[PDB]
Amino acid sequence: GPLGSMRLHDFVSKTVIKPESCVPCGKRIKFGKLSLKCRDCRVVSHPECRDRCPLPCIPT
Ligand SMILES: [Zn+2]
Ligand SMILES: [Zn+2]
Repeated sequence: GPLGSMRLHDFVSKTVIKPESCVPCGKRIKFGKLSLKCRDCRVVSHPECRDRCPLPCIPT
């Protein structure tokens, strides 16, 4: 089977300043903690929950 690809997120490191909820695990990302936020969509997550973020990335 040949190689097809899926749109991945473009994660940038952002410090949590507002109330945030991790998309994969549903839990809150606490103040001052590092979070991964997609440049293209609304997806935000814990650094450790990164691989479980819903695919493909659909820019918002
Ligand atoms: Zn995305
Ligand atoms: Zn999480």
